[PDB]
Amino acid sequence: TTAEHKQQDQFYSPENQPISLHRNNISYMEDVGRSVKNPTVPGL
Amino acid sequence: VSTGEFDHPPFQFRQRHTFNTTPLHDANRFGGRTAYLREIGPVNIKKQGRRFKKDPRTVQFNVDVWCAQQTLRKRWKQRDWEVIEIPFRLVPREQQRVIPELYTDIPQMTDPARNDFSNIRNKVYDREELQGVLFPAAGAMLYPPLQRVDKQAMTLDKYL
Amino acid sequence: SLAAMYMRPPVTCYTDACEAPVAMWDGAIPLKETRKLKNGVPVRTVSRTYSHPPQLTPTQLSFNDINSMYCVGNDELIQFFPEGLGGRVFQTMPPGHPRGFLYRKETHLLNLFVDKVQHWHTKRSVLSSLTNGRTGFIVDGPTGCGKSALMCQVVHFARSRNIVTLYVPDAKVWTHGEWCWPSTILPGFFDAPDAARSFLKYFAVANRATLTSWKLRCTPKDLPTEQGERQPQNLYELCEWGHRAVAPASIDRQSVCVKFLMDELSEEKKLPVVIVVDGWNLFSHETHFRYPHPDFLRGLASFNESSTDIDLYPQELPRIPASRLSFVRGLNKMILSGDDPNKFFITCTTRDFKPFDGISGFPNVETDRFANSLDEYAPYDPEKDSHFHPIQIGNFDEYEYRSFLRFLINSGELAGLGWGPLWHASSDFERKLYKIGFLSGRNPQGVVDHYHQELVWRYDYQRTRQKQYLLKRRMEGMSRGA
Amino acid sequence: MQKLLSPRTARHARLFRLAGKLADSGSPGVPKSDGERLVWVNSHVRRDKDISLSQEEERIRELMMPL
Amino acid sequence: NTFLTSSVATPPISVIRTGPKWWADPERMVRQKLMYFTLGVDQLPLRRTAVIQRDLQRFHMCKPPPRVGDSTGYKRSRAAQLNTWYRRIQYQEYHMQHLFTRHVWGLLRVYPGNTTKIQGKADDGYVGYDSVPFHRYNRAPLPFPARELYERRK
Amino acid sequence: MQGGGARGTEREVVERLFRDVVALREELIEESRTRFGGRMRVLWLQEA
Ligand SMILES: Nc1nc2c(ncn2[C@@H]2O[C@H](COP(=O)(O)OP(=O)(O)OP(=O)(O)O)[C@@H](O)[C@H]2O)c(=O)[nH]1
Ligand SMILES: [Mg+2]
Repeated sequence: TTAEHKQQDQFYSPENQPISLHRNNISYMEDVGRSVKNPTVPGL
Repeated sequence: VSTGEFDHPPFQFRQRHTFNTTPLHDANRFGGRTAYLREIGPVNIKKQGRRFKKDPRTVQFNVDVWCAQQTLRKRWKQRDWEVIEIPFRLVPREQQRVIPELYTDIPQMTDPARNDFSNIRNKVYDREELQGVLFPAAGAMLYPPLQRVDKQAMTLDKYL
Repeated sequence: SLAAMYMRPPVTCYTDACEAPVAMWDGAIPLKETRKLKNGVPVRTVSRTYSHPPQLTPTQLSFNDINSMYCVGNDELIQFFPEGLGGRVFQTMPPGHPRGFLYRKETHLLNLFVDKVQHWHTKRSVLSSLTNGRTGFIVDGPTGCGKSALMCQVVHFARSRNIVTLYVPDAKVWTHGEWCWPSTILPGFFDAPDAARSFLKYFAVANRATLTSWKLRCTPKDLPTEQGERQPQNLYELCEWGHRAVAPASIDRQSVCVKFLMDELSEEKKLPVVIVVDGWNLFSHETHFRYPHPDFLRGLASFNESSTDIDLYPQELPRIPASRLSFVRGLNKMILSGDDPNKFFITCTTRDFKPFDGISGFPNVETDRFANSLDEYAPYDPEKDSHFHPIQIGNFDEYEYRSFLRFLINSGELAGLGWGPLWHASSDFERKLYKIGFLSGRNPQGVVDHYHQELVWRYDYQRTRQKQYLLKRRMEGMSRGA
Repeated sequence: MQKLLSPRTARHARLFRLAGKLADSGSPGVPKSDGERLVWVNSHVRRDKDISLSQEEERIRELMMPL
Repeated sequence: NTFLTSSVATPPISVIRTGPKWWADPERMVRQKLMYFTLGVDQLPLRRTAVIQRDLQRFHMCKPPPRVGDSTGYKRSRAAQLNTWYRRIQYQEYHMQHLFTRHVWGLLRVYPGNTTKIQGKADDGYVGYDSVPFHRYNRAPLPFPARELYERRK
Repeated sequence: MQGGGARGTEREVVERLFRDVVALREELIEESRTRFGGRMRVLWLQEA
C-alpha cells in the first residue's frame, strides 16, 4: 500500500476501528445465574 | 502548593449533614474556629441573628485572618535560629559585603565565585563555629566542637 | 482453562498457605501444563507461572540475593517484633498476605555488620573502622524510602542471631506523646510513662531468653513490692517488675525501672547490645512538651488577685529537650561516654512531617493524608545533629523497584487480595510497571500508594485495544472455517 | 557451606565482562568496585528473567481472555 | 470520628447517581479499598463498581446508540435488565461500605454520628449531644454526659 | 582437631597446617582490601 496510507491511515479513528462511539455500552459482563422473578418487595 | 481550604463556602439554602455535604459552620471547618461564626438553631429571622455572621465579605475576612495565623505559626515553628547582631569585623567572609534589604534587590547569591549559589538571606550559621565570637568572655569553649564525617574514610557504605 | 486440573503444591510454610482458591486467582496468575517423565512420557501436571518469594532465615540471605524479595514467616514475625514494626511498614502485610521484604544492598551491608557484632570482641578493629569510630550509624533519606523498613530488617537480623536488642519502633511515642510526667528519682528529668511502660513490656518478652541469664550488678535489692511478689534477680525480672502493676503505681514504678535498666545496660561490657531506634532525629531535639508554667508550682488562694495569668491567657514556655527525658538520657549517656564499645546504635530518621509550602490553609478533615503526621517543619541534618555515622538511602533503582512491584501485584493476587476474576480489566504487568514508575518516581511509599490507586486509572487503553484485536482475529477465524 | 560471589552462569560471566569493559572506558555512573559490579550483573540477569516471565504470562492470558 | 451530629439519610440510588462527583470519586473509592485491603479481604464489589463506573465516565459525552422501533420491545427490556443489574452490583457495594465502616469503627473505639447503629455495641442508634434532648427514634430521654460504648483505658 | 578425638596423626602437623592456612588467608584478605585500587574490597567485607 501507498506510504501515504501507512503514514496517515494507520491510526484508530471513527473510520478505521473505533472504540465504541456510543453511550450506555456493556462495561462489565460475568457468567452468573438468573435471579428469582420479582425479588423486590413492593412497599410503603 | 497547599491543599487546604482558604475560602469560606458561599451562603445558600441551608446545608445539612449528609453523605457528601456538611453544615456551613460545622465544627470540622477551619479547625473548629467556625464556633466564632455560628448562630445556633432554627434562627427566627425577624427577631434574631447577628448580622455579621451571615455577611460574605466580613466572614471571609475573618477566615483570612485565621489562615494568616496558620501560616505565620508554621513559619515560626520552622525556625531553628535567632538573629544575632554581630559587628562587621567578626563576621564570616561571605557577609563582609553589602546586603540589600528585603525586597529591595534581586534575591542574592551567597558566593557565585566559590560555587555556592543560595540565598544569603536564608543561610544559617552554626552556634559552634561562631563560639569564639559570641562568647569571648568564657575562656574554655562552652559548646564542644562539631565532629565531622570523613568522606574519604572507608565505611560501611563504601562496601568496606 | 486448566483450573480443575490444578492441584496444590503441599504446604511447608506460613507463606505457602497464603494461596487462595484457584477460582479467585486463575486468570490473574496463569497456569501452565508441564510435561516431565514418570512411568509414561507425560503425566500432565498443572503449575502456576508465579510463586510467593521464598521464606528465608537471615542466615540464609546471601550476597547473591540482593535486590530480590524474601518472606518472613508469621510466627517469626510474632517472635521478633512484639513492639510493633516501623512506622508504615505493616501496610503491606494484611492478615492473609505473605510478609515480604526487599533485600536491598544496604540490607546486606547491615546484615554483615550485625553478623560481625555477634562476636564483636574478635572483630573489634573491623567494626570500629566500619563506623569510623562513631557508635553505629544513622540512616537518612527522603520521606518514604526504605528507612523504617531497613530498621525492621536489622531487628530481624539481630534477634534471629540471639543478640540483646532494644527496639524503639517509633520514637514519636516518646517525644510527641500522650503526656509527660516529671521522673521520680532523677531530679530535673522527665518521663513518657506510656511509652516507657509499653517498652518495658515488649523488650522483656522479646529478649527473655538472654535477659533471664543476665544477673544484676547494680540495682537495689530492696525494691518496693506487694505481698506475694518476688524480688527480681534478672534483667528480665526487673523489666517485669516495671510494667506489671495496677495504675497509678505503674507510673512511679516505670520511672525507677527505666533508670535502673539503663544503668544496668551501661554496666555490661562483654555482651553485644544492639540498639535500634526509628526516628532518632526526634530524640536529638525538643519533645513537644513544654515546662509547666511556674504558677502551677506555687499554690494559690484566688485567681482574683494572685498576680497570675494562667487562667486568662495561654502562653508558650520553653520546650522540654528530649535529652532531658530519662530514657533518652540513658542512651545519650552510653553514646557520649567512651569506654563502652559494647554497644551498637543502628538508628534511623523520620521525615514523616506534615507538608508546608509557604501558605497553609486548613486541612480538610475528610481528605487528609497527613492527619497522623508530626508538626515539625524544622530541618534536620544527621551530620551535625547526631554522633552516629550517617548512611544515605535513595529511592529504588529499577532493579529493586521491579522486584518489589512484581511482588505487590502478583503475590497480592495469589493471596486473593487483588483483581482476581476481574484480571482482564487491569492492564498487563509491564504497562503497570512503567506507569507506576512515572507516577511514583520509584519512591517506595509512592509505589505502594500508587499500586493501590491503580484501581481508579481512567486513561489506560491497553486491554481495550487488545480485546478488540482478539475479537477481530476470532471472527476472521470463523470466516475461514466457514 | 557458603555461596560463591563470582558469576554463576555463562550469562552472568558475559555481562560481568561487559561491565568491566565499561568501567575501563570511564563512562559516567559505572561502578568502580567489583562487588558493586557483581550486584549489578546479578540484578540485571534477574530483571531479564522477570521480563521473560511477564511475556509468558501474557501469551497464556491471551487465550483465556473473555471476548 | 469527628462528624457527630444527627444526619439526613439519602436512598442508595440517589447516592449512586452522583457518579464521578461523589460515589465514584477516585479519591473516595481509593480509601475504601484501603480499608478492605488492610482488613485482609478482597475488594471484589468495589472493583466491579470501579469497572462499571470507569467506563461510564469514559463514554459520558457520547449519544446513545440509534434505536430501531420494535413491537417486541426486547431491546428496551435488555437495556433495562442490564441497567438494573449494574444498579444492584452497586447497591451491594454501598452496603458493604456502610457495613465494614461501622464494624471497623466498633474496633477503633470510634463513636458514630448521631442515630447510627454499630452492631455489637449500639444496637438501637447511638446518640450523645444531640440538639434534641431525647433519643430521636426511641423517644427515650438522653443521659448527661454522652453515653459511652467502650471501657475506659486507651 | 577437636572432632578427630585426638587420635594422633601427629596432631602437631595438623595444627601446623591450621596456623599456616590461617596466616595465608588473613594475608590474602587484607591484601584484597588494600591492593589493586581496592577493587576487590567486598572479599574483605564478606570474610573479615
Ligand atoms: N519489603 C520492603 N518494603 C519496603 C522497603 N522499603 C520500603 N518498603 C515499603 O515502602 C514503605 C516505605 O515506608 P517507610 O519505609 O516507612 O518510609 P520511611 O523511609 O521510614 O520514611 P519516613 O518515616 O516517612 O521518614 C514501607 O512501609 C514498606 O512497606 C524495603 O526495603 N523492603
Ligand atoms: Mg519511617
